Amino acid sequence: DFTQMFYNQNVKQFWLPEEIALNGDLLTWKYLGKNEQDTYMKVLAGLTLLDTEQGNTGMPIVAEHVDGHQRKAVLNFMAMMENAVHAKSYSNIFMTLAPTETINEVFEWVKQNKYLQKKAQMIVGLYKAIQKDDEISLFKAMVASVYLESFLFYSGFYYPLYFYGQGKLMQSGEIINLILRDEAIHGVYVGLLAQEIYNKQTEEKKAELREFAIDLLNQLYENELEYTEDLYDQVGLSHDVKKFIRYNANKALMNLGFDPYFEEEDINPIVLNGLKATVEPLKDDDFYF
Amino acid sequence: DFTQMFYNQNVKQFWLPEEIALNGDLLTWKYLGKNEQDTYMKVLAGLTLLDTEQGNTGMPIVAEHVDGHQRKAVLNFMAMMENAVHAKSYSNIFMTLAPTETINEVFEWVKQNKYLQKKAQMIVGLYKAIQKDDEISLFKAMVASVYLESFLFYSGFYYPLYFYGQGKLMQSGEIINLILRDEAIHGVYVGLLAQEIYNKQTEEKKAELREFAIDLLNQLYENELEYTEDLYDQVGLSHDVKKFIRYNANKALMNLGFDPYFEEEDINPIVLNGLKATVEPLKDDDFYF
Amino acid sequence: VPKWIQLNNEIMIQKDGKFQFDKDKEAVHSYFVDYINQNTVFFHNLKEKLDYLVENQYYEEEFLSLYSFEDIKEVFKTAYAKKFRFPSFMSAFKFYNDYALKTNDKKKILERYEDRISIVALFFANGDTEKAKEYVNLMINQEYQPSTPTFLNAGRKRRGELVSCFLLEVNDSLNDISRAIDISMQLSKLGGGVSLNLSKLRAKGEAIKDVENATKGVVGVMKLLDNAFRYADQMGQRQGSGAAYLNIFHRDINDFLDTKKISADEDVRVKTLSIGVVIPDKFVELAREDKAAYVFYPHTIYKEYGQHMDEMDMNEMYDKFVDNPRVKKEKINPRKLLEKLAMLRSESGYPYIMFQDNVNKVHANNHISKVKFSNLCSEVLQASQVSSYTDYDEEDEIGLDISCNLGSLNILNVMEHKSIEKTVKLATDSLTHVSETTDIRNAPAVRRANKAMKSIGLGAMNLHGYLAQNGIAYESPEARDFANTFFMMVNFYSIQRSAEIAKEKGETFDQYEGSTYATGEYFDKYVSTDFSPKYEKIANLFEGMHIPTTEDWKKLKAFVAEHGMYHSYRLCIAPTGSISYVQSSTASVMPIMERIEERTYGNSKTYYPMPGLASNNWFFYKEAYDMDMFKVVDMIATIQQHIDQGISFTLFLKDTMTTRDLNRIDLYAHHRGIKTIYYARTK
Amino acid sequence: VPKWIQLNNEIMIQKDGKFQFDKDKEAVHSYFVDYINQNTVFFHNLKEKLDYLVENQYYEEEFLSLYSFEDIKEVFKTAYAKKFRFPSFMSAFKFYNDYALKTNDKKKILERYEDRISIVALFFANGDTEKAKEYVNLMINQEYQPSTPTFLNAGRKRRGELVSCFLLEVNDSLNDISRAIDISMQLSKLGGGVSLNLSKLRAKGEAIKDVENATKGVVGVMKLLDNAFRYADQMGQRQGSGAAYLNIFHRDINDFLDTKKISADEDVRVKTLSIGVVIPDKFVELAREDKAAYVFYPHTIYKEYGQHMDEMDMNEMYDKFVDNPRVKKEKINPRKLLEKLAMLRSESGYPYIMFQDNVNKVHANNHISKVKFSNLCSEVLQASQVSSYTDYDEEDEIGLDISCNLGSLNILNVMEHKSIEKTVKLATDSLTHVSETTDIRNAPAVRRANKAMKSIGLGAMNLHGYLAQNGIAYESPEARDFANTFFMMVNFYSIQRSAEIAKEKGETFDQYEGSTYATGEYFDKYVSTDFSPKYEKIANLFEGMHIPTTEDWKKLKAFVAEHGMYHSYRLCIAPTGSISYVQSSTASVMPIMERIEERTYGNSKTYYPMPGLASNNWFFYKEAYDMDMFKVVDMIATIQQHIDQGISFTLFLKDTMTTRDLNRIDLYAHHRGIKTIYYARTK
Ligand SMILES: Nc1ncnc2c1ncn2[C@@H]1O[C@H](COP(=O)(O)OP(=O)(O)OP(=O)(O)O)[C@@H](O)[C@H]1O
Ligand SMILES: Nc1ncnc2c1ncn2[C@@H]1O[C@H](COP(=O)(O)OP(=O)(O)OP(=O)(O)O)[C@@H](O)[C@H]1O
Ligand SMILES: Cc1cn([C@H]2C[C@H](O)[C@@H](COP(=O)(O)OP(=O)(O)OP(=O)(O)O)O2)c(=O)[nH]c1=O
Ligand SMILES: [Mg+2]
Ligand SMILES: [Mg+2]
Ligand SMILES: [Mn+2]
Ligand SMILES: [Mn+2]
Ligand SMILES: [Mn+2]
Ligand SMILES: [Mn+2]
Repeated sequence: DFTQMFYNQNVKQFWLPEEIALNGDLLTWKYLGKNEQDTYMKVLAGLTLLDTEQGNTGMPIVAEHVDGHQRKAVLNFMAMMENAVHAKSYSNIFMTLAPTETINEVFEWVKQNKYLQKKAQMIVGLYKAIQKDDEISLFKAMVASVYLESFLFYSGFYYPLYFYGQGKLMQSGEIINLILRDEAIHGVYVGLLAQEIYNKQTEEKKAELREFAIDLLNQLYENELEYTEDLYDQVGLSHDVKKFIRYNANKALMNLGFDPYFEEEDINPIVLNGLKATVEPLKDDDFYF
Repeated sequence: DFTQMFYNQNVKQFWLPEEIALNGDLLTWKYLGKNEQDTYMKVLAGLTLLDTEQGNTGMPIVAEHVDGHQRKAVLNFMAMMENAVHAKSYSNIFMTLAPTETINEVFEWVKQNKYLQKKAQMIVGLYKAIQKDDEISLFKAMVASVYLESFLFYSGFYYPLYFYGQGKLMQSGEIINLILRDEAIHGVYVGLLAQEIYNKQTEEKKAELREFAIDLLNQLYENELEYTEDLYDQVGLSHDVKKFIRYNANKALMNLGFDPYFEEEDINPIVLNGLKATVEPLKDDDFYF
Repeated sequence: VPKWIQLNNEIMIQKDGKFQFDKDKEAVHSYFVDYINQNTVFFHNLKEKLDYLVENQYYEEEFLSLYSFEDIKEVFKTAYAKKFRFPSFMSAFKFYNDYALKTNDKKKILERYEDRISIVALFFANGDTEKAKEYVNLMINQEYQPSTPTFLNAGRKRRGELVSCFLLEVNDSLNDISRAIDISMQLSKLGGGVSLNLSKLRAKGEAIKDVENATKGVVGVMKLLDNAFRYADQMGQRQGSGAAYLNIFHRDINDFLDTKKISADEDVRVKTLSIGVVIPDKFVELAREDKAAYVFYPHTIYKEYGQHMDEMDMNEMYDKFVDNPRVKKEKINPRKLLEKLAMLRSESGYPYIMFQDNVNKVHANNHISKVKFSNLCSEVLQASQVSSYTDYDEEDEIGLDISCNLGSLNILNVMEHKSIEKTVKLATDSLTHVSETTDIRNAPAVRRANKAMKSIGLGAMNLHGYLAQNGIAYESPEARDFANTFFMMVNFYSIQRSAEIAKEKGETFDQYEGSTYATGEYFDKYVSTDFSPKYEKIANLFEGMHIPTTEDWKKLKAFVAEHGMYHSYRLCIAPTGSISYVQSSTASVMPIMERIEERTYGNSKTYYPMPGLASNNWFFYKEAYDMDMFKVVDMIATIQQHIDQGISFTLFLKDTMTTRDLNRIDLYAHHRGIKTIYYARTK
Repeated sequence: VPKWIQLNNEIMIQKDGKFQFDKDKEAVHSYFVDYINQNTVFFHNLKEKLDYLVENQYYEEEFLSLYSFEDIKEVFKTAYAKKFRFPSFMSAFKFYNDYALKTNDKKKILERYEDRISIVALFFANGDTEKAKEYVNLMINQEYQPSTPTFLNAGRKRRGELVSCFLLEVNDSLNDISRAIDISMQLSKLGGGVSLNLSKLRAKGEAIKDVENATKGVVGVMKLLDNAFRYADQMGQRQGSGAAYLNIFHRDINDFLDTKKISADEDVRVKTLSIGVVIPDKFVELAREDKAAYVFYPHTIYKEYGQHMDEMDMNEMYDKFVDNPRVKKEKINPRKLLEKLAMLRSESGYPYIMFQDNVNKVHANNHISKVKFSNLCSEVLQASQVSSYTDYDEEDEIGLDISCNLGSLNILNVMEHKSIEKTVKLATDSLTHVSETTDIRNAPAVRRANKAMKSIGLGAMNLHGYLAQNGIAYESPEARDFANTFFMMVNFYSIQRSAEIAKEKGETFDQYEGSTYATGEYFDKYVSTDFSPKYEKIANLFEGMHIPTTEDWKKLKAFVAEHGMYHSYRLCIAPTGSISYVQSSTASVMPIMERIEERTYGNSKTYYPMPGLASNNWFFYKEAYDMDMFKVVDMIATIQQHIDQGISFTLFLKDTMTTRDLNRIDLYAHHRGIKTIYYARTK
């Protein structure tokens, strides 16, 4: 009942980072403190890693196991967006704002950062555990994917949105909003596929799947807290970001058909403010007036 | 040396089925004989069936085994074009020209057809034989992929190009020309990835891989001749189609860095009208002799 | 954020459900109280200012030496006696950021508006103090505005040329191609936009010295020209702008067009080279009848007939080309080509469309040459003769390369002063002076055609502004009636001034005797059709001004017959990009794109309402995209019937309309007599 | 597959563990008894053949009209009396595919090897039947080989130019840049490789008339030249090849080098224009001492001193440039620049390296000008004066643009015939004729330099072939002794022929009086040092030939002082790429890349063994990559001491060695007096 409308929405949202000129951010970037620039680079690098694995591994593997040519076409399109559009856009931002050595250093930093490695290990592990014709292993990977789309990106998204909302780094911010718009629909779509599998189960099996989903969320959440503190303490924003990730965790649960897990909190209003032509042939009557 | 350049060319060639209005083809379709309509339907179904294998297996399997983030992104983009763009385009052409019952029957026929099946299963067999961390099996699959993209499609492309060059079925011919333009670049790109593997091999292993490629080409070519007579004798075109197959076989070989196999021939003019050393610092005393 | 910028951004803040337009005026005051006066260099007297500007190589000594200091002081006093005030912040900002003379360190302002106007007037008058005062009164009343080159550079030693529209003919040879590249580089160095005709160049796959499949076509020449224009970019100030025009019957027309496709490869696409397509009536007839057309190889036609394909009338030559076995041609579908043109214009606004027969059925100088191509802005339409640039130590055959002189009447200011005649004649005199003072030593055909043709372009602007401030819709028949009458008077007084200059100097433009002015054919529609307003409102608008009748046109025809005409071309309506801001006017005769435009300068936002915009005339200031393009075509054709050259005519399309709608607009423009179509801007 | 193809592939099929080299001979027989004799066009007699080739615009009738038909028949009979046989299949294949004249449709062969040699000899002799027979005997014995342009195009109506390489000096102006682009396109149209010195062009960020940071630097001119060479690509047959040379002290030297980096962006990357770097001894001295160097802005130096940076000696003016505050400069690390050069040469084989001081310490025409750059093959090293191309309607100051005619001695055939003197003199006469009949109407500086300098290039081929076929290791001291003696003989007889031509014509080259030939300095090392072979084997190799001694050199010095020299430059050793196949010779004086080379033609593969390769001389045909590059440098320096121009010295590197090894080889070449380094080809 939904794939065709997701297909149409995904293809109509198609974009490339080159559509957005980035040289306009040069001055507001220059004006940020060293702490702010450091957090910003690292935040986008963490996002780049997530999209790299979502594009290389997550979306293609889910596409392989989901039945139906149209469902596969949507998932293939989403996979392309992850690595050919999203992951690449971050390099466009880096290449504009930062010198090569700072770019090299931040990519070295992703390799050695323990929270980023842990979250990649956990998510990719679940993707690679999918067994052919085994719907339960597939469900588990789809939960992991929804948590990546709708929860894990958000510790990263906070900062570009926080600046966009203050009228700073608005070109980079425009790219990020386009990425976020895509991930929101990706999280909903994968969520609907996960619910399909969940709804086939006995009540006993469902109870176990909820346990899996909640245990996984808590484990990812605890790691994300440490990651958030590590990045944001130097810019004074860790508590604010934590509220934001809890907000988005609830959205991820909802995408999976589950009740919200965290209590509602006031999000920084700045971040809330941060949020070819058709062809006809020529008729013989068009030549006369 | 080449992936970013191909990335650029691929993404700038992006297109969607909806851009070409198909209904005006009915004004020339109605004037074709039964044999012409039959051949066109059968050719179209042949292309559709082969392209589906490439979207579901060929491109995603190669993307899975190739190392490199940027290569995986380009390959993902190509897989997307197969599943999201090409497959929808072929379906659109069919739905415009034939009623539902006729489409189902043509696909039943082509699905049972000996020559279409022989080539489809030969290609799929090589994709299924790729082994993790075995570059020889990957190379063999890449050869199969290049043969599909740059050679096997062309016994089929001939007919839409033949009409397109005569002013018949111009809307579907425009679509086919866009598809063909994508397959050409797909073949060239996968060809470069195969040459990379080939160049890492010993001289004996190279000679063995050359023998594999020529032997495979021979098997496919002999089946193409039979496929060609089976479809094109009823419309009197087989002689010219055979010249077009050999010409495209030579292009496929050149994509794989191999010499042409067949003598140069002229093509039907109607179809033509349609168509790092180790950096070591100077240590001083290198300036004295 | 500066105070004037806050006062300007306060416009969008709505009070009582209305935009605070008047706040803009306050912004101007702030922009002068806080910034302009603080950073304006002041001198004890004008003598010290002139000495400092001349000595520091800001001004030229020659034009100031023609007057005594008393006369220069009187001209400056006449300029300052108006007490001119910029009505909007953007007018003053654009003048003092683009046109006001600044020190070498670009931190102080040496020229005010009155100073620049006085200097331009003194340059125009060439030693006549009374004429200089007349020019000062013309420009300080803002009735006439010299183009950006003339306004910015007149009287300045560190300057480019006063002409920025150049049309080059490229002959089918390597020597001619290299000379065209050199001339394009030299003219871009001078700051001018260069348009090159590539129709004479032989297509791809033609023979060079009887070796087959050797020519690279016009696309390689376009790549060379694009590199030349990228290299010559006004000493790294503005991006080098060039245009290439190809006839639609040239075989390369597809590859030509393929240079603007997004999917085109790096060796095919040209990025800084605009493209225009010349469409003869034969192509439109072939597309209309759905007959398959033929694109011809120019060199085969040249070998068979001894003349270039674009040098003969395709209407009478097309059948002979098709039936000639020695002429090589390729089959195309003209309707498919039209759809490709519409699709390309939707994607990028390219190519410019030149309706060759629409231009040449009213061209007065067809004896010299038929208009084969247009300029970078697609409004200059003049006769051009190709040059034969031979090898070294061999005499070149210098032809005619078009370079017209731009200047725009402010229709609102001209008509509220009831001074159509005086403004047109003074603008014609200033354009004649600038054309006579232009001497380009690296473009031989441009210089020869400037000396011979003496062609100028007198444009108009603030048409939509004037109509909206007078309660007239741009698409209304009353607006077209006003445009007809106003531009007929402009043409009448331009012809009268040209004939008066010819009588005074005793000379006409070269080959005038063969022109339709000499034979009196040009005045036919003027001696038989009365162009007085048909609506009472327009007649009341023209009250206080004598409207030339058929008898007046007969007298003008007799005067031209007796005395000749000094200018081969007089009127062309340029886009008028940035000078419309300084004059507080709407750009060209185009309808406004937005009622209030939002711009980003530095890290600050600014808001420019259209001139005279208020609550009462908010509805009359209809945006161009919301307008019916057929009625815009009708208005542009009404104006074009009184303009000897073309009008920069940009199409304004919505994203909803398809390529069929674009093609319909193009075909209605061709039907209505539109000479050129500039751009297809999609909202 | 063809029978001759199978016979040629039978070489690699080993019999009794040995290659079947003799099978190659069989292949040639097949190639003639199955393809060449069937595809040749035979006439009843020579008269019908000559008439058919003349009326069908294959041959120029002027050079044939200087002889009676009896004389032409005698020349052709002399050519065919030798019964020349191609010893290898690839020799005949290369001649009949690249140099034999074919019909318009290229379906038949009109010219045999003897026919081509006879036509070239008749063109060379210019009406002298005995001289034509001498040229026929010289070429049919394969003692001398005219360059590919001369051999392929002599006496042909559809010919290009006989000059292979052209060197242009580009002055620092837009007019000069545009003229350089035009001349480059004209000379690439003529088929010649064009080299341009960009060292006079001011760097990026320089002022164009008081507006600073305006110039695009040499990279913009590089892009323009790259597009020009892409457009002018010999009518699409051979890709247009250009070379850009920049002094290492130019500020743009890094950006220059960045044009060849494999990671360069499209707006900087240049792909059809070879790059060369001119390194004065000052740069090597700074790198050796590890003192930070300074690259300079040419325009500031020109403003301060009135001369271009490359117009004067950097070894004496570098400190003045550095200490001058009015000269703008940037700090660089010379060792880092050397490492960048080595890395670039490892990655792509670029840039060419020209050791300016090594060229100019023995340059005989420093009075005319110092050698500031080389050609596309980095072997032409001649004085050049930049031209002042002014505005249109202004006279241009025409300078000297280098251009020389190439011709190679076959060392094996010359020494086998014991005819060093006769071959050298006849080759000098042929090159003088080629220079005299060369007239380029679109390159004025090239024409003036050809008329004044009268420079020719007499190269040599089959050095390694002769050494390996005589049991001498190319790296051995005996090989260097042979090269010393042979090239001293070549220089002696070339100087003697030049002086004899000057005596017989009563004219020398322009400004000869200031040259070291006139002052006698050039002969210093020849009148004090004996260059007779130091080894008995080499002396036996030179038996039957009078090796010039110090007394003969003194007599030649007196003869030159009395009569002068006709040629400013006489000897230059070109790479001799494809014409070495026809002569059955190893390419140039370089060592062989491989013993048997596998080349793919069409869908077939062919194996070419090195000339004379066999079991007994297999290890004497040592591959270049396996050789010590230091001993190859020693050989090239030994040859270079007797060559007035440069030698195309390709470095042959292994993949294992680092950029430090490449830098060491370059520094040893500079130490040993190597003038230029051509390529860094890595195995
Ligand atoms: N809107 C404006 N356009 C142009 N110049 C302005 C404008 N507003 C102020 N100025 C400049 O600032 C000066 C101060 O003008 P203000 O409005 O204070 O009163 P004023 O009576 O015109 O003053 P003044 O004694 O300078 O003539 C003007 O003379 C003029 O040079
Ligand atoms: N290696 C070769 N190089 C050049 N021409 C050759 C070669 N081999 C054969 N030919 C040509 O083909 C002809 C075939 O004759 P072939 O060499 O077999 O000997 P032939 O008939 O006894 O006569 P002859 O050797 O005296 O010419 C030759 O006369 C010559 O014109
Ligand atoms: C016109 C122009 C010149 N240049 C550079 C290249 C030339 O080597 C250099 C000289 O240009 P010139 O043609 O000599 O300019 P000019 O004579 O007007 O200025 P000047 O008096 O200082 O000589 O300027 C550019 O880089 N881009 C350009 O657009
Ligand atoms: Mg010509
Ligand atoms: Mg200059
Ligand atoms: Mn993503
Ligand atoms: Mn996603
Ligand atoms: Mn496909
Ligand atoms: Mn494909």
